[PDB]
Amino acid sequence: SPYSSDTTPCCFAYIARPLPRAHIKEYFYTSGKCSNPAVVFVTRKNRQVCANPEKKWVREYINSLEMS
Amino acid sequence: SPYSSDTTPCCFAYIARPLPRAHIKEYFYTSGKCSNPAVVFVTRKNRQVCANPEKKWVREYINSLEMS
Repeated sequence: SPYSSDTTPCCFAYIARPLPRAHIKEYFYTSGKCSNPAVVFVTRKNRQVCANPEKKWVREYINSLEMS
Repeated sequence: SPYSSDTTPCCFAYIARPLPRAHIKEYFYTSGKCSNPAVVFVTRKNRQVCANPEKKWVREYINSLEMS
């Protein structure tokens, strides 16, 4: 899927609270080019919830999460 | 849908060519907060195809398009 002139799945603001990996289901790091890099924890509802790339606990949940 | 810490449907680069309103089906202006405002013509395939907000012909297709 060559990205040229289309949409770009990214995040805007990061959640102000370490989403418990238990309530989260996964995480999707932004495409990597939208002035807002991060990791979108796709929780139970799986709403693409952002969580900030450098929020420390964020990476603690990324690795703790298993690529399903 | 209160947008706080989640994804943000936006566009990255604008298509370098006035998408013929005939091949387009609609257009979705970015959420309005991602350093990349524009109008993403959702054409036949409806891939969210950006087209730049100030590309002139872009607005000529936005109004020419009927909100279906």
